Amino acid sequence: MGASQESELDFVPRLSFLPIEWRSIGSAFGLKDKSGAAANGRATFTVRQGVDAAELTSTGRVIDGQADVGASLKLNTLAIGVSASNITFHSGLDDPTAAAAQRSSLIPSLKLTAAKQFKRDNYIAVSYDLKHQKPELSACWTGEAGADRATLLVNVDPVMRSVKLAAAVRTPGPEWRKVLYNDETDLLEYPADDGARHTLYVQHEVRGRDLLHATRLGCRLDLGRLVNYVVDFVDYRIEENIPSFVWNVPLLPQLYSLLVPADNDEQVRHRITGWELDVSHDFARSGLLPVVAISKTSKKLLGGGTLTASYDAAAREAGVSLSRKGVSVGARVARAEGAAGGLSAGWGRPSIHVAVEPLGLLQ
Amino acid sequence: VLTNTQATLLPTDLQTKRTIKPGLIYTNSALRKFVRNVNTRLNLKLLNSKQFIYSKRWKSIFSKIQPLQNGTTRKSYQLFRNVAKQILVTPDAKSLKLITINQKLSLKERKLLELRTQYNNNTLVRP
Amino acid sequence: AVKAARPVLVGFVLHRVLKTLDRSRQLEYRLARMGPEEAREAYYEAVLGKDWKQQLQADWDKA
Repeated sequence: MGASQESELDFVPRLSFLPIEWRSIGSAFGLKDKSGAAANGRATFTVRQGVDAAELTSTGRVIDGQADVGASLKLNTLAIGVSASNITFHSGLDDPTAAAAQRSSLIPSLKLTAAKQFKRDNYIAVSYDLKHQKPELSACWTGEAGADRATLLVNVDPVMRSVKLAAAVRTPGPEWRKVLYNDETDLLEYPADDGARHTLYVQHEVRGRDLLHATRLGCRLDLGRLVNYVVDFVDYRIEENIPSFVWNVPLLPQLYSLLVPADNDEQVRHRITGWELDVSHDFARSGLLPVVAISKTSKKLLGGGTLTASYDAAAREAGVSLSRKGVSVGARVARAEGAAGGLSAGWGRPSIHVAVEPLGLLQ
Repeated sequence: VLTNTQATLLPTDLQTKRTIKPGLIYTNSALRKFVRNVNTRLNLKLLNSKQFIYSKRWKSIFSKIQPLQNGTTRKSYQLFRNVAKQILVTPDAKSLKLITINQKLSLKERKLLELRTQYNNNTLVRP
Repeated sequence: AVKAARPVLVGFVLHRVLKTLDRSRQLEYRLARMGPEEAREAYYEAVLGKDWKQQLQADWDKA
């Protein structure tokens, strides 16, 4: 119950990896009615205490606000859409980092897009940005096959010769439950569904003659399914192969009883739910260092609130985030580069960011 | 002449362009030949185009009993496991614990059992 | 092991996307997503051709 009208192209809660115009097209074709107009938005706010890049002294506070706005309307089958993306609002004084981010930001742009639903859940679009006046073509194919669901998105621009692909699969993944046979009623018994799933996504961007210019990949795993699968494999294929003398050391069979318990009727050994693990990594960024987050989607805390603890090794940053329905209060802390030799790598710079969708605030 | 119970079994709007001799044997022969012809056409068209069941009771029984809580049942399990791995387990089977709870069903029997489960849960000339 | 395991993972995700997307558009899920009567014609459109009424009439006349 409580199924919201989410984007049919977006998969991941609390994470966005699509262009805003395609999210507006997917939200416009997600209407229950056969005609109507839709609107969508994103915003993010960064607050911190400003640290100067030269003398490492605190100068003030830097607040930045970035915005994405999309609007579309739908005819009998087509959609027309106008979007305003990547508008940056900057507050702060005497900061070279703010100016360097302003030079290297996503530019505030306005876009027209004329989208045709050429097949059911198969869409094609031609968009054309107005401020930079550049045209590009795009295609999207989404599909549902019982348990799993896939989405592929292609964006081709002949001006910069940029080819972008996005791809995602939500699938239950590996299964450990058995199809039982009832000896009394002469019928099979299939395992019931859980609703939890593993998400795999890839982004692949080519800019110019660099045929592998950028590639990012991400994997999101339910922890309970993985732990129960591992415990089932150990109990059914490994336990009979352990040599006998292993059990004669003290406390080891009891420890194996705590870690691997007995099997039951619903065929789960450990009742773990709501915990989830995110591993995301990009290849164009140097060093090949992962971004690892653990998340709890607790129902009792503010109505399905997600508490997230994250680490990135490239920026040496840790994060504590509270999220609910597109609202995200994330306090991240940065381990600075320590002094030249001996016990000087401490934690400074708390920074609070707020992500919001104001049209998702009405739910 | 064919009865009402037969008339709702075959797909409708079939026209009969010929007079058949009266009697039940001729009607049943014509329907039987019709079923044969439709199945032949379906299989020709299909050829011109381009799962381990386990037992609930035995799994519950073998999960209910525990070895390893003391050395006595552990040693009984070790002795049985040695002899059973020597003579009872066939090479294509992957585990002794897996085949002691496997319901050893043939391919056609498990296909028919899937079909009957699908019937109890919820073509052309099958009825 | 970067140059060996990187395109393996990339091609694994892309192949899983392609073989989920292709496996979501065949007979049974489409027939699951329509109502029963038009399912009864669409079954015949798949397994018997376009003019399935004429083919059943030829089988009946041969009988």
